[PDB]
Amino acid sequence: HPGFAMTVVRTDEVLAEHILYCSRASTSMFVGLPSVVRREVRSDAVTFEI
Amino acid sequence: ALDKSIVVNLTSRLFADELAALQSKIGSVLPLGDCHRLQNIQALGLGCVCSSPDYIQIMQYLSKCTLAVLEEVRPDSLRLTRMDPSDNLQIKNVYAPFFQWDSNTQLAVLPPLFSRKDSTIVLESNGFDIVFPMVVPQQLGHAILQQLLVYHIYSKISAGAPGDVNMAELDLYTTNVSFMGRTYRLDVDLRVLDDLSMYLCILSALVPRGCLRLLTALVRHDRHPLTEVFEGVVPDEVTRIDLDQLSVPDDITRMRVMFSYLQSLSSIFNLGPRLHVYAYSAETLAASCWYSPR
Amino acid sequence: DKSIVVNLTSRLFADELAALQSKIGSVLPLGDCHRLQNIQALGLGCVCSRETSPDYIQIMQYLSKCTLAVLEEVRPDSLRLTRMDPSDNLQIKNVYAPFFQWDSNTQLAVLPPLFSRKDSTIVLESNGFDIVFPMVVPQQLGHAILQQLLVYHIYSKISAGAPGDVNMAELDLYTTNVSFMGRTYRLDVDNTDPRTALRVLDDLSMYLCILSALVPRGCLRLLTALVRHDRHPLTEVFEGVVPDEVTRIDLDQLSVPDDITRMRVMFSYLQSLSSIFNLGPRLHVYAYSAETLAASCWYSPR
Amino acid sequence: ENAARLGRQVLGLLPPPTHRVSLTRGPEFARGVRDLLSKYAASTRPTVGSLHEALRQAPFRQPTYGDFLVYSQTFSPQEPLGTFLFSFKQEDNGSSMDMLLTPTSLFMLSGMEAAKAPQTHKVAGVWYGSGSGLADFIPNLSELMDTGEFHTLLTPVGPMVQSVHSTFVTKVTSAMKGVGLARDEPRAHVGLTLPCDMLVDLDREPAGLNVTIYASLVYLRVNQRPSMALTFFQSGKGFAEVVAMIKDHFTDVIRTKYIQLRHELYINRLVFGAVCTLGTVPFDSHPVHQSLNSLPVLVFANFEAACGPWTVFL
Amino acid sequence: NRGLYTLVNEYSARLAGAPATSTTDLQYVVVNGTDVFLDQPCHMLQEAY
Repeated sequence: HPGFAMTVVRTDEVLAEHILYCSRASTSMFVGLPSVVRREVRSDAVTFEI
Repeated sequence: ALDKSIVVNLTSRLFADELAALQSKIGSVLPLGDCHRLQNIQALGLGCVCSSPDYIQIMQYLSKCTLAVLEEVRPDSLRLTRMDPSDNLQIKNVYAPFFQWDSNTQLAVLPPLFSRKDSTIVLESNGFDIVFPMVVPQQLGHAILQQLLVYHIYSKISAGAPGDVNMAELDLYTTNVSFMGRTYRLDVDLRVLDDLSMYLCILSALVPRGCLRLLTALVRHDRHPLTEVFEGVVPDEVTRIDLDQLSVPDDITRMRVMFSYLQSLSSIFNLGPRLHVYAYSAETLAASCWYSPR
Repeated sequence: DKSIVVNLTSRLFADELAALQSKIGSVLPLGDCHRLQNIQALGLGCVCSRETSPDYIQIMQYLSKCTLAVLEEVRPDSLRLTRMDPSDNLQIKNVYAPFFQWDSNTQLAVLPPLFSRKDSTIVLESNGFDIVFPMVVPQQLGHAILQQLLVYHIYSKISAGAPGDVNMAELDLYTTNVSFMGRTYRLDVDNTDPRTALRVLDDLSMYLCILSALVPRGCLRLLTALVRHDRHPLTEVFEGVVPDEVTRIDLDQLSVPDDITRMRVMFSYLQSLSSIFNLGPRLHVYAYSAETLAASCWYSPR
Repeated sequence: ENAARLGRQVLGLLPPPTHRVSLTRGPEFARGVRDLLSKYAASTRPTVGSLHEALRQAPFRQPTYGDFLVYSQTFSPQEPLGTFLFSFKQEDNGSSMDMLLTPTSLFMLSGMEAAKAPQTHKVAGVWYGSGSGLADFIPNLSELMDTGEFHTLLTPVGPMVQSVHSTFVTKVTSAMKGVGLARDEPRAHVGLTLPCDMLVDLDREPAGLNVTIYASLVYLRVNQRPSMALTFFQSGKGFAEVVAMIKDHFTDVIRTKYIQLRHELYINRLVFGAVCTLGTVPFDSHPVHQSLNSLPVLVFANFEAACGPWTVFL
Repeated sequence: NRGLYTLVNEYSARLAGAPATSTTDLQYVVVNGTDVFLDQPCHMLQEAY
């Protein structure tokens, strides 16, 4: 025994399954309209992003 | 025709001080992690590698990266523009310290090696510090480095033995840079260049053995005729090396080590994330160009 | 549209159709950028023959001339390939046989078959020709083989000239094996034609003795202050025994304005060594999918 | 009847027509801006027909022209349309006018021999008197050939496109990127023109969509005084081979230089040459030999121009 | 140190100072927080069990 003690600290994880309550009419949502604009043009594919 | 607009959202609004520092650098080439358009703040700048810096790990990163230019800074977010090969853009000269670009030059994109006030902008609204690269013309971009590579070597000899280096002779020929008829006094207080000076000096002793060992093996009737001419440029003392004092398994590992510091030191100065300016206005600072990788 | 249709002027069998079926989606170099093409242009082994000695420099030196094309379709009468424009976004599939893991933002380059010719050479006996495939490799091994292949042609010339010079057992393990992370690979260099691999070496000896004539002395004097004082992780090739020639140049004193003119001139001959360590064309990958082995890169030759 | 089937495959594969908006009349400006906005708004929606209209677009690119403003004493009025251009930017504080160095003008600044280039000295003896007005602006044609910094100052630009030559000041337009077309509306392929005296052609060899054109600027010393030399090369062999082919061309120059500099040999003297990359030529386009008052001048079709940095070779 | 109605607002939103990674071998520190679903209550209370 050398002349010093020590404290030892860890961290440990848990896969927890959760329950979310959320009351009525808490949030107001606004939804726009989608639009299609292409952004990669190749010899094989012409991609898009909506 | 095609979309190039990388909208960088922010989880929180910018400060009133932090917004106006980014308003200045509204034309600025930035490295950027991926090419798609919805990204976070952690993807832009050299802060992924530089936020204790190293030289070659940033210089090799600037070739493999996707470069982009600022266009708009709103409070809650940013907006960029992706820079394609052979793609005309419009860059503003904004980089501190100021170097006075010129038209019909070849601007190269270098890593920053000056202080943390000129290089980066410290944001504390989000916990990230974006880092701007060093966009300097190519001929000045190497004279700004081959003189500070001289300063970083002689400041290590005078640390080990101070009687060999003259400080007054040192900062009279290194801190001044003459290009385009103008003198730029640089700012030096260098842990950036501690990768080159250990690669360029570890190559400094393998070359006098390496050019005699490669000439004694390549002697024959079918010798290329120009090597007869450069058989005299090699000095007197280099042609007195006994190659028998090292073993045959040691002379293999002083070539394979040597050839890797020949190429990997040659590659980072022949890197090509450069861009050709064809118009520049000295008082508006706005410059048109086209990008050209490698 | 761009495509290349290649005739098979005789026929082909059912074994070599299954051999060309496994080699689909692989980049081969072919001769001319015509829509119509015969079998004689598609082989990389039109120069790499069996009865003659190969020339791995000249084979690789042939590879930066050609146009490069990706196979799509194998038919018993034809081979329909798609080509690669010199500034073009395209797709390349990791078929190639020594499996090296790629990722996005890597740096590819095309190399000759340098580990197994017999894997790359499949012979088409119905037409009297064999079609030979290159291998696309990231440049960390693209350069490192060319570093190793030139070290072989230095020391094989010494051992074939006089066997008392070089011990043979240390010659085989060091000059043939390519050091890579985790694995060491054996090159297929046993019976070659080194006559164009020496002209490359006859071009090093012009650049290299210039670099020995104008070494800046401040970098020499930093070695003598580092090889015997400190133990740095990459100077450990140099032990406490410094090379004696380095100390024999220490006889002059330091001079800053005479080493600026040496640092500058040595700088512009380091930029010249990218004419002697050249790979072929380059393929800047910007996206990769590891479960399909499909990279999407940007072709730019030279 | 079968030609009427081909009349549909043509008219369905054409690019869409460029919109013409009249800015002179009033009610024809309303009908032209509206058909931009009613037709772009159907190239954004996520249905199938709106995605059908976004696939017909044909993005052909246009070159980037430079506007240069030259003295007429340093640029001859007799220059073939398609002559290559080198800029020169030694000093900046003036910033009034620009120097453009055609290869028949840079032949006089070097002072190289008329037996190496036999025909182009006589033409450079009639377009310029004694090379004075070209060299009145550079006080360092003896100190940039010693210290080896002449190639660091030239930036290649591209061929001539348009030159409105006046008595005192000549206004020159070049083409830096892309295929060099005349900017004016009858667009003609102004290809790059070189004299046959300067160009040295290098070449079973494969050919791609490419044969490049390189510019080598070689330092030497004639009559024990510094005097450079410039040649043009043309081969599709890749950069590793051409550097090996240029050194074969200059074996007799490297030998006869270092004999003259055997005793005194300063460190600034060692730099020898530099190779640029001027642009590409597509294979299947052979150059046409052409004579101009007589000067044998090649002309290239579809020379699309690029630009590379100067890399020292020796 | 701020008042506890600006800490309850900031509790679930901001991911705290340098937590560990998940499904690795040696418990590295997280970066870029892409799909990182972490709750560390010992960073607010400043205690260990």
